[PDB]
Amino acid sequence: GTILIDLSPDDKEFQSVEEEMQSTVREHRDGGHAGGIFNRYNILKIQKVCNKKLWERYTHRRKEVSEENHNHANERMLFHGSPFVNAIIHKGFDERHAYIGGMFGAGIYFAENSSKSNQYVYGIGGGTGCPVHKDRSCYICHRQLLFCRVTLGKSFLQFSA
Amino acid sequence: MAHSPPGHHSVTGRPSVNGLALAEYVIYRGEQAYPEYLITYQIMRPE
Ligand SMILES: O=c1[nH]c(-c2ccc(N3CCCCC3)cc2)nc2ccccc12
Ligand SMILES: [Zn+2]
Repeated sequence: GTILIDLSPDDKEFQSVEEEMQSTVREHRDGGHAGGIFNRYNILKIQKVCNKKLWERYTHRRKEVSEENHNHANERMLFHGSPFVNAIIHKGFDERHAYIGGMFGAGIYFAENSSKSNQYVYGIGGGTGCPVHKDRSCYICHRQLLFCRVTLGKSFLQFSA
Repeated sequence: MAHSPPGHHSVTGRPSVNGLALAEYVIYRGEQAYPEYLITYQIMRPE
């Protein structure tokens, strides 16, 4: 039930999503090992993901969380990179999309920095890089990220390196 | 998947060393995220 709607680059919505993508690039402590060496992106397309069942699933849970947290869902817009982005847009997030070995346990991880999520597009640690050239810093191959609406509710604060 | 810490719905990973890093977040229920936008891009080679 998923349809993808292209946003025009003239659309204020395209422009605000592109700005969040570009403005949250940072340098990484791996010198670009996982995600590549870059300061900015060439945005090729931004599509709205429309699925009524997946949206209702989201809003149902959001209401449950809000009601447990003084009517505050603590909703953020956050990036997610994964080799399974095609599966996610069609079937939704679930336990198959969890990072079992993540620093904060087996859950689904999201980043404020788009460049952090970019490190996961080709797998954990960038995997072996792009499928065509096996290059984690490939400047040719098209990459995809998700910019996601995320309900945090009451969030446990972990200070960490 | 693991469970959220008791009394919580997510975990926030606050950076404590790299002053320029932004936060990362973890949810333990797939229903707590909706994939709103699919962004197709290339990384650019610095000049
Ligand atoms: O965007 C992120 N994706 C991922 C990510 C990590 C792992 C995976 N998988 C997908 C299921 C197969 C095993 C590993 C998918 C996404 N981890 C992050 C960690 C910190 C901040 C952001 C991310
Ligand atoms: Zn490539």
